Amino acid sequence: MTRIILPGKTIGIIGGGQLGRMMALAAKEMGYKIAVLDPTKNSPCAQVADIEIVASYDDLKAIQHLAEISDVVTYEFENIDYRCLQWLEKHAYLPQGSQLLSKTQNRFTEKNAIEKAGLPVATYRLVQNQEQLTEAIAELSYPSVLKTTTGGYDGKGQVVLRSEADVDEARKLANAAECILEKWVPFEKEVSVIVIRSVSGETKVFPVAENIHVNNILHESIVPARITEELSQKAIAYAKVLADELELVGTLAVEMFATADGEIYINELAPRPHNSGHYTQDACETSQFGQHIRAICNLPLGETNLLKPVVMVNILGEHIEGVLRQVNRLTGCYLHLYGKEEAKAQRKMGHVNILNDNIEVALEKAKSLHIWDHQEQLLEGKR
Amino acid sequence: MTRIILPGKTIGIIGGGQLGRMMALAAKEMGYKIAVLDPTKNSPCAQVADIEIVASYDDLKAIQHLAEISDVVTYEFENIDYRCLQWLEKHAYLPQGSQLLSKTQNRFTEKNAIEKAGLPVATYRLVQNQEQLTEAIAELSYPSVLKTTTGGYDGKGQVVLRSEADVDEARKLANAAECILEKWVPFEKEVSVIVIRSVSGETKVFPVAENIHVNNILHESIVPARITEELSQKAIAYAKVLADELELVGTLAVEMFATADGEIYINELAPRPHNSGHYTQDACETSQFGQHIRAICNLPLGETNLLKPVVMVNILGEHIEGVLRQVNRLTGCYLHLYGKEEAKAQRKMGHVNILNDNIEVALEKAKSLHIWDHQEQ
Ligand SMILES: Nc1ncnc2c1ncn2[C@@H]1O[C@H](COP(=O)(O)OP(=O)(O)O)[C@@H](O)[C@H]1O
Ligand SMILES: Nc1ncnc2c1ncn2[C@@H]1O[C@H](COP(=O)(O)OP(=O)(O)O)[C@@H](O)[C@H]1O
Ligand SMILES: Nc1cncn1[C@@H]1O[C@H](COP(=O)(O)O)[C@@H](O)[C@H]1O
Ligand SMILES: Nc1cncn1[C@@H]1O[C@H](COP(=O)(O)O)[C@@H](O)[C@H]1O
Ligand SMILES: [Mg+2]
Ligand SMILES: [Mg+2]
Repeated sequence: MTRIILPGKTIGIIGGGQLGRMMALAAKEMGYKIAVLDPTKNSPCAQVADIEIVASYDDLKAIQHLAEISDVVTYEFENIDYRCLQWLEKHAYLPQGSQLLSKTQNRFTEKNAIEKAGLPVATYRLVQNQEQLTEAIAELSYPSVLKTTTGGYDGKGQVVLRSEADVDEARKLANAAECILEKWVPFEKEVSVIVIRSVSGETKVFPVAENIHVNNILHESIVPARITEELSQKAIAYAKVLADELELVGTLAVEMFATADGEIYINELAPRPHNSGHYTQDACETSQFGQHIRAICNLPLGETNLLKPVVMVNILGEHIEGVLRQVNRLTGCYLHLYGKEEAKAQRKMGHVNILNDNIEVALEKAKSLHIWDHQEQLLEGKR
Repeated sequence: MTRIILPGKTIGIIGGGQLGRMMALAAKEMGYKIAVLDPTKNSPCAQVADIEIVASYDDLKAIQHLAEISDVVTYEFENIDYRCLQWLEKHAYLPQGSQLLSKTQNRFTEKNAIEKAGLPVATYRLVQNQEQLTEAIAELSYPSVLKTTTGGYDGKGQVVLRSEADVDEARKLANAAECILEKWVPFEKEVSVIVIRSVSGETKVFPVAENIHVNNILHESIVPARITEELSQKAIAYAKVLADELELVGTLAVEMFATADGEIYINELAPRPHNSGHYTQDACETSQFGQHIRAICNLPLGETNLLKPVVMVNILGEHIEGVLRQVNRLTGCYLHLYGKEEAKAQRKMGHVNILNDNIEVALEKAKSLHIWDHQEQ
């Protein structure tokens, strides 16, 4: 309510990946102490934490131990089960609560909640068996997209249905998992907005980012998004309605499709700092992580003004040697590396924020470094 | 020379105070590891370091152990025995070198480096005994200031001589330590410029800050400095010349006196990030701390554009209670606290950067919080 977590207190983080690490580094500038729970020793967050607890996420004893030594608890890992979430809510201080998190773990549930909040989404149907798939294909026609409702840390369970010739692969997906069938949205841009809401109801919204995915992994975020002033205003208003309606405490990332015609469809929500918000570390007055900490500790929120245009580029395992090799060429670039021990080809290892007065020059900078030639080549065929 | 210390390597820091802490936080965002040597456990910097070495600064064994685990070494306070820095220069990797520190560690030898580069200083005389003090006073007249050549602590530091009646206070200081007597500079404003130069010779300068001291402790830094454009250009030019002539690697803070006739006297040099540079964490494209790491590791330097006007306000021991009690009123304020355990009245505990499109609105916010009532005379 009016409850404040003062500097000097301990912030407990569930999950020790890069999101937890950047939260921690933000909290440390303000003099907070950090405890982290992660299943692997020497996690990115653990490298900046005062206290490390190595345990499984579903281990209630370990969760209780984190809670016991923390003045406030937050998470970067979303898939926390109901028994741990309830324990934390009632026996520790978890200002984000569990309601929003319970709405966002299932695609169908999420879409229902978005519509209940008064916002538009692609027309969708629940698919729990072959018969519901057949009906959904009838009602939505082609083209359409069948996705799993839960899990998939990459986007593994997705089948795009362009013709009757696609039905058989969709049936295979519907066999392995509860699914959702969505109308295919013709759109020009994928954009996202990070919205922040504090314990006391104060809200701030970041600018709209334009997001470029390659292999279903975020490649670039571009701010300002290359859209009309009217599309931006709409994306921002939608994000605000969601934060109000969902009674957000903490950070909410809202991912959207923007059509040439100026309509927005909400694609998905993440109740946490998000990859499409990393630009904020170097280009805005407050980062999504500093905002996250203020929101849960109930400090006044910072400003979210864009101070300079930016292009964020992800560094995957496949890019790390190229980055190190090209280090002398990183003028106008702000490098972030997460300290991950084991590199893997599509593992997120870091990101680089390219700040420039002109967005097209920053984009040209990423191309001229030649680190992401693979991504740039995959970006054709285009449309 | 073209040598590069890559992200992933370990940076060793001598000293575990707030400057080292903020270096470390900057370094970790790029994926560096951090070793720190400090005599007291759980120092501000150790709370963020991967490796902590608790030992004295003169403990050569521990210094050896610092070098061993580090791919590059830097320091975060000046009162290191320049002899320890000479061991690291020859047997480890200390791109900043020992010579720049030795020159700026002594107010007298510092004057000489400034004069060599051709810039104005207050006319000065070395004072080693009462006879020399008498001759210096006769030569330089009133008003004048007596300063110890070395040391940045203790209950002495300096004596301002307005008239003959201040002399007895000066005689006491003159007996305690080696001093210089300097002509009093009539200045409109104190300003500072932080200049950065990498191992490869790339040079960046930050915007000129106007600094306001109370009890000879920095209270506020104001950026942009409320000075004319020509004065700003001169400050910047003077800092570049200094970095050039001193063969600077790393960070250099240059403190200056801006006079009514538009002249600049160099007051003091610091071969490290400086309190008057903390504004850069929130108002510049790159902080003095990110620039420092980039300089010594030989990465390209970041840009130093002022992205928004700012007033940095110091948080001393006397203020910490007020800050924590007033946290709910810090809209538009960016708070930095260093993790120091013991508040002492005039100990630097943290700082707050107040960002606002209007410098006077930032300044007014500082007053309206009422935390610094002591300072606002
Ligand atoms: N209804 C739809 N219409 C058009 N394109 C879609 C639709 N659903 C998904 N996509 C495309 O597929 C990509 C992945 O879908 P998404 O729902 O974001 O799953 P994930 O969270 O696994 O990435 C999106 O970035 C978008 O390009
Ligand atoms: N020659 C001088 N003329 C006028 N004021 C001075 C002079 N020297 C120092 N001061 C004032 O006293 C303050 C402290 O002096 P300084 O030499 O910076 O000592 P310290 O390095 O211990 O702070 C300065 O910030 C300035 O305001
Ligand atoms: N991307 C994402 C979605 N939800 C969490 N993450 C971040 O990705 C890390 C997982 O990365 P890895 O699989 O490389 O350990 C998590 O800990 C968290 O920071
Ligand atoms: N202010 C200053 C001038 N030179 C170094 N410092 C910083 O102040 C710390 C010492 O402060 P304290 O004496 O409060 O511990 C040092 O380690 C360094 O970071
Ligand atoms: Mg997606
Ligand atoms: Mg000084």
